Amino acid sequence: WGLVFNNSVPVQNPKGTTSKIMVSVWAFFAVIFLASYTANLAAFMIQEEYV
Amino acid sequence: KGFCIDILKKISKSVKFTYDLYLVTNGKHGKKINGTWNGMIGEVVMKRAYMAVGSLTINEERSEVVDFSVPFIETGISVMVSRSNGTVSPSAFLEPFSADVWVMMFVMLLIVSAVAVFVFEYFTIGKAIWLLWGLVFNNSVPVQNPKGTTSKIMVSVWAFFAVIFLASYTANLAAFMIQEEYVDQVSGLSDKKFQRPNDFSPPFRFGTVPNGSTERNIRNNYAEMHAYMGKFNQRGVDDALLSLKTGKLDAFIYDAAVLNYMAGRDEGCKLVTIGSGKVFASTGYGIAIQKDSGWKRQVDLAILQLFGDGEMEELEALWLTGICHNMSSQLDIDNMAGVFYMLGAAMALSLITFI
Amino acid sequence: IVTIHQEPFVYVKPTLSDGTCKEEFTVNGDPVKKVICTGPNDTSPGSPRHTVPQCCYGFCIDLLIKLARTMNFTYEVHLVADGKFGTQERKEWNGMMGELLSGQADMIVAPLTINNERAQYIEFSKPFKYQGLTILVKKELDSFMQPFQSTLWLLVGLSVHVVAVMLYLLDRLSSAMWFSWGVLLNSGIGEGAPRSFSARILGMVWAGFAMIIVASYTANLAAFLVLDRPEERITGINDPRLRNPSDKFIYATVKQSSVDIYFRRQVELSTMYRHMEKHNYESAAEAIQAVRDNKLHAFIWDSAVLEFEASQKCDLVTTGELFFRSGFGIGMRKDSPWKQNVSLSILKSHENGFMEDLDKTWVRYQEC
Amino acid sequence: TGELFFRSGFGIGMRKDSPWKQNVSLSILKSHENGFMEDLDKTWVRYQECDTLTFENMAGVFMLVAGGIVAGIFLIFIEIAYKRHK
Amino acid sequence: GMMGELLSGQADMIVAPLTINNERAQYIEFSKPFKYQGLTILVKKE
Amino acid sequence: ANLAAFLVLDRPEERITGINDPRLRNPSDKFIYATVKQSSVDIYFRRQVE
Ligand SMILES: CN[C@]1(c2ccccc2Cl)CCCCC1=O
Ligand SMILES: *[C@@H]1O[C@H](CO)[C@@H](O)[C@H](O)[C@H]1NC(C)=O
Ligand SMILES: *[C@@H]1O[C@H](CO)[C@@H](O)[C@H](O)[C@H]1NC(C)=O
Repeated sequence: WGLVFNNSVPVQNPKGTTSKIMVSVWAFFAVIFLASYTANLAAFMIQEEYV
Repeated sequence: KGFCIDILKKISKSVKFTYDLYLVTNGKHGKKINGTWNGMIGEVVMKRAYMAVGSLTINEERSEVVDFSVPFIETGISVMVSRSNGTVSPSAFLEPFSADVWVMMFVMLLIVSAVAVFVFEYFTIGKAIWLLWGLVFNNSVPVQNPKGTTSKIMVSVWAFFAVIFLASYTANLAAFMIQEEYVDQVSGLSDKKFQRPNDFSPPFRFGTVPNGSTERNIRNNYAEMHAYMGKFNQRGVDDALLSLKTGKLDAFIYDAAVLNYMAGRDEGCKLVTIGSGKVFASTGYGIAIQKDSGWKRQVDLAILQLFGDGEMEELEALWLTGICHNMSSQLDIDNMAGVFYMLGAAMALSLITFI
Repeated sequence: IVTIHQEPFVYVKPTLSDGTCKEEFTVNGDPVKKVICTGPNDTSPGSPRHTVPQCCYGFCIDLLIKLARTMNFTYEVHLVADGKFGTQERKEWNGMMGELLSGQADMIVAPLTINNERAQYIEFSKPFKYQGLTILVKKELDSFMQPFQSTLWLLVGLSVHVVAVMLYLLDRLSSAMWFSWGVLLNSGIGEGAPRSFSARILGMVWAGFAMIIVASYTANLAAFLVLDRPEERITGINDPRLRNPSDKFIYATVKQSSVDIYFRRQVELSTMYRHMEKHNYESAAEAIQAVRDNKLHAFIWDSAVLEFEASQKCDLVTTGELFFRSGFGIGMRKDSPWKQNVSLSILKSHENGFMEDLDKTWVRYQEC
Repeated sequence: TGELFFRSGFGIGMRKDSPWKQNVSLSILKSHENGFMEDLDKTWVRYQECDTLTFENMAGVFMLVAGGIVAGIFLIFIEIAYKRHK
Repeated sequence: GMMGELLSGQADMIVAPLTINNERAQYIEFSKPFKYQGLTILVKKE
Repeated sequence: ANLAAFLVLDRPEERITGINDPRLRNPSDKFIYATVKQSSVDIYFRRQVE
């Protein structure tokens, strides 16, 4: 959950260079999802439905 | 029937006379073929028809043989090429707005790094700079240079300010991305590319249609342009528009009114005109009259009276108003080439500094 | 009473073998059973058909029941095989207007537009539902990477690989690539840059690239999302495509209706009708079915039912200015003594909001 | 803003039944033929031409952090004094 | 006004920026136009 | 998102849609007309009763 949101104090649970691929791809997916959510919110903020 | 038919009907209503419209026997418009004109000009100089109505562009050669009338619609020479799809300018790395904001952020980073170094003293400068960069760009977690907690307030508030600045930058970029200027690679006949396509780029065609006043004007103005366009002599109007839509024809250099009408039709969404009001050889479609009996004054006065009233404006709105006139955002590699250029320049600067 | 088979106002439903069918209950409850109507089996599809009694409730049945209760008169609802509304002969009237002229029905309680000729021949009293004419057109979600494409993805991958390998080429290893991959998208590693001679400068340079690229991606996808398709393709009669007929576009309207009278009223609109007089349809249901399959570009001059059809279909959009402002009325014979009574009854019903209640209970039920 | 409801062309008015009307008409047509009027317009209008983030959204945070730096250093000094006197 | 300068006799040409209407063409001819423009309304920017 | 929405709030400049604008066509106390005196504008306005 640390990589999905604003960075916090991390834990060095992985031990080795062969386990960083999973956390790296998870972080990439999380940041892509966060960027998409922010862009969707920005697009919806200018909607004319609100009255 | 048509716009000219409506104009003739209005003239007949204003001035009572008898008319008998006759289709053109040979040719389409005037052309000095071995000293003999053809089309409407050839008919009017032969006393077959005293009045000529149609797409007769007013020029010195035409006015020399047959007198003209007051124009009612402004036309000229225009270019309508839209095959190329140009995205926004690559200003993502450095947009025109907030030009000094980057320098202000840099000097603020330097100031806060100096303050952190000073309070730590009471490799430190490099550590403070790295911490500031990590807090600003949020690319990676920076190493906490300070050891105490009292000084952490300054770094926390600076990181919050950097986050706010980054959010403002993202919002400004999003606001700028919605612009639909669509600056195409079009400059007009004054550009050297259109004047000499062979010298500039062999994959280019003028596409000027011969047998017309515009073709004669282009040939008189520039012989090289006429020679280049002679290899791409299109036939008709609908065929040329279809060729341009399919991409076979590079551009259309016909009349401004015809180009505007074509762009305003169904097959004009991807074939818009130049978009500039000023056009080359700004003239009109004046009625050609021999003026032997002095009847040009009456028709000129009638045209002026019609133009003074709102009938001409509403008629033009009904007829000379196309569709899909003037965000259609598109993505291109040239749009994102700016960040690549900035990265390359930064890498070159870093390599120079290291060496 | 002569009624037209307009589905939004008069639905068509054949009766069972018992001579009557029970209407399904609504949310409010206590449904009103429609009276027996001797309508054509298939509205005479080019061949004669038996006048089998059918149940037709629709929308006008409640209005007719209210009028009958107020005036205390018996009624006999029946349809017409021709199905025409009414127009000039070819010196008489055809369809519902022809039936009224022939004396078959002394009154007509059905959705019918009013024009100059119809108002001259018969009186519509006061309209109950106002509707301005409008056009309907059959209306005709991004990539996972937005501005970047396959070529752009390959280019950015090559660039990031090149900078990653150059990092450890200038530093000197294998850990540099892992560090770059970790710091490309948030995350982070405990090693960091060496910051000996020029590593700090390279790290600072390669720290804002990710923010810039994600901001550009978000901006591009937001711009793509706000690229809404144009709905108002035709701005009523003011649109040049509508004003000037074209071979590609097809204009469809209900035949033998007030549309022909309205078009013939204006001389300047003659080219709008004469050039497009062979594309008319005798029934609105056939035109709706044809336009459902995108065979017809657009439909006009049936707004009071076109809006309901668009709401039910949820696919066809409705645009265009309300150039022709009028309302549906109830028709009576010439010098009919009941005209004043029905006018007073309909005005009283409209005053208390009964028409609004019926609208909100039937038309507003299907919202899409 | 607004559409052009009167497309009027500035003309060269002369005396009634002037014998120089043909010459001036030919000259004004030749002016459009070679683009002299277009050249003059491009020389004049283009030369006399002219045209969101600023310090309002940028200098505010800098001023706030500059003001808060004094409070932070004062708090640090107070904490140091308290620790020394503890 | 200015139109009287081309009829009283103090001048022979009226060469200046002047819109063409249906009244000035009654007796004196303006030949052909050299610059087309459309009448537009201008307001202060917000 | 709210900052982006605020930044794309362009100032409305097309207050008057030409001579066809009902606000400008209909005279009002707040609105004040202006034109060049003794010019073609007066002739054009007085040419038609509209
Ligand atoms: C992670 N960084 C971003 C971010 C996303 C969401 C919230 C805050 C931030 Cl800061 C990524 C999306 C573009 C803007 C940006 O800086
Ligand atoms: C113009 O048309 C005439 C006949 O209409 C034809 O003989 C002549 O070759 C044409 N000229 C060009 C340049 O196409
Ligand atoms: C650019 O425009 C052309 C024609 O206007 C079109 O064929 C092409 O798909 C467009 N490209 C993009 C990326 O929108």
